[PDB]
Amino acid sequence: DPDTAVTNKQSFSTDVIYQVFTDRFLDGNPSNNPTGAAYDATCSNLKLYCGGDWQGLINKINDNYFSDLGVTALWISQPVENIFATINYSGVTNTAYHGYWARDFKKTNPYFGTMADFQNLITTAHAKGIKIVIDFAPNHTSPAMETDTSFAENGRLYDNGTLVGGYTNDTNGYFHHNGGSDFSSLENGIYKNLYDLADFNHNNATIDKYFKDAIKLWLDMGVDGIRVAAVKHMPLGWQKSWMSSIYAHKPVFTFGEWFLGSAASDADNTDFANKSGMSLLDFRFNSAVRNVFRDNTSNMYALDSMINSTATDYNQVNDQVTFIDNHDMDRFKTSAVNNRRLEQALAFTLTSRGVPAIYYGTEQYLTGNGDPDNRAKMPSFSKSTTAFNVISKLAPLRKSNPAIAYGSTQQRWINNDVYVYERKFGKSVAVVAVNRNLSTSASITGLSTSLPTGSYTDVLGGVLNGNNITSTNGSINNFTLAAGATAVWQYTTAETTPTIGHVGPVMGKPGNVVTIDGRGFGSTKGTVYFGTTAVTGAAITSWEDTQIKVTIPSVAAGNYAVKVAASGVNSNAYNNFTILTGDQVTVRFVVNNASTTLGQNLYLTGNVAELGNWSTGSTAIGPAFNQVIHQYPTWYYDVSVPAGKQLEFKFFKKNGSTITWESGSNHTFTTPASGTATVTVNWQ
Ligand SMILES: [Ca+2]
Ligand SMILES: [Ca+2]
Repeated sequence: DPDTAVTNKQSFSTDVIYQVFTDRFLDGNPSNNPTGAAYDATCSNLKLYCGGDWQGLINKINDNYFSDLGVTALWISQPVENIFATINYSGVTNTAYHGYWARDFKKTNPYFGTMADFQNLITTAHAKGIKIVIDFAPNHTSPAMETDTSFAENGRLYDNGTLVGGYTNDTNGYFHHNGGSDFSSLENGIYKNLYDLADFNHNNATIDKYFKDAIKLWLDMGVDGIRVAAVKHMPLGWQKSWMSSIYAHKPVFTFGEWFLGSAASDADNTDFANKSGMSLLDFRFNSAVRNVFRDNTSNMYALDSMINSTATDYNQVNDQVTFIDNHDMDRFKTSAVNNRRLEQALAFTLTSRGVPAIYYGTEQYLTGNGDPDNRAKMPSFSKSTTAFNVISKLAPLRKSNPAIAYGSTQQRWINNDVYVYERKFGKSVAVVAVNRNLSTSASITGLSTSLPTGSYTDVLGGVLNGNNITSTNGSINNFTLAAGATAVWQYTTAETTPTIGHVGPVMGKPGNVVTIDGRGFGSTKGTVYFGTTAVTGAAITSWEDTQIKVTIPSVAAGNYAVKVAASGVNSNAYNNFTILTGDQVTVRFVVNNASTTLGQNLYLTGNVAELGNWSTGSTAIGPAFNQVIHQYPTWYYDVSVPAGKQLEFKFFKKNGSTITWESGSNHTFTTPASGTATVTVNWQ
């Protein structure tokens, strides 16, 4: 199938995700609405259920609302059965409308519909090329007071009808009982209750196994992408393991939510995105967008920097999901913020790198500062807004022009209020000029692009005051960029040499199937490369110009670079493909008597890639924790590592470049062939 097809569950770079709070869109079925004080017909009260369900989405899918808007994927709230109880938080009754307070991940939220309904939604969506992405928060259950069982549903977790256990009298240790996260450390956040949310203990095998089984179900059903919530509050090791489990079943595009409140880098966030096997929601791109266009707190340079700084940190910057607003913040539009700016931030998002998402209601210029005001009911389904217009023109570009989909970004012109940047992938190009100034226009002179000689038209038709240019070998001729103007000029052509635009997913073990997207691969099956290893014949499950489905060859676990060769002509390399050793399990390492100096730390490293193949580098595990689950001088760390394999490992303290290893013999362990396990040792 072409890389653009809805069939491509491994890549959403060519897509436009429409993020929707199911309950707040369209109540297609009233029969499934909550009874009593959990329900609000007018939806005037947002802490309540308004009625929204899957039929309603089915509906807007059939009358082409989404197809006229050009969004190629729907991101809906978590489908799993939530707590039925109502919770008043000091005078105010709250409901699980958001879908965050789960109790059973193997049943569907009846207020959203049935299993048939869901399967009925998955069908209608693919029928029209709309992918379905869902939320899945494996971090916790519902709010739970341990002293008090009469509060909510005491976080009780079921398993397709059968109850596993609640927060109180949790003899087996499913949840964590460390109190709440005061948010001072990464550890404090991971291992402790988020607010009052019942924290799971993924080290517990039944919980480990449960989630593997649960996601497997939803994937088996048709989901194309999964959005993991609260990833900053669950161990990386456990998630990376959860991931390898998913990629072994039906590899789908997964991303997570690690909150950042600025365009500024955060190692932890970078690291995560890079070592977890999943991507993130580009909160730095979002901030950049907003200071510039919404808040007027930064200028175009700040935007250009964020563009570059992010490309350096993230390994696959194209997988980071972008946005202008979302359920975690004030609606972009406000009385002080004007439309052209909203439309400008859209145009920017829609044409920039990564996977873009649009919070439902944006096209309608919905406003609503804070929670749940940023979760207001869907106000209209008109296709007349200027916002609506801009999306329909700019979104299909992601499917038609691969410079948008997989291309690099480089600035041709810039100044405080003006920005002209260029996307390019192979021979294809796209140029976007932006002028945020609402009162003055700009005389752009000397602009150079890589647009072949021609007379170039504004893809937007001047809706956003775009003009027409003329290129003379890159050389664009002196032109005015009107006030609040924005124009998009592109250039597509056929690719002749193979050129990789994507590899999906980018981590797995030998035996898995990965998707290579690009252009020019040709039709006659060629050969793939994982480093120096040539994959050929029946290993290449599929082959065609824009996509190749290949099998991860049985090579040595490590970081590799994928190269493809269509007619002897090798393409470029998609660096950083992580090849595992095989199936993963999660092992909690505990070392005692590890006394560090001020500013010193402990890392893990062993004889397998998962542990860094004896390195003290970035590839080593750590720094280890020492506060919640175990305290200093006892350190601990959960790590994803090959199952049923004899491991050798040794701890080491680093404090400068100066490393200090454990003495004596390497510690050994034979990992479980499945699930999770603990392994305690003493600092030698
Ligand atoms: Ca309903
Ligand atoms: Ca947690």
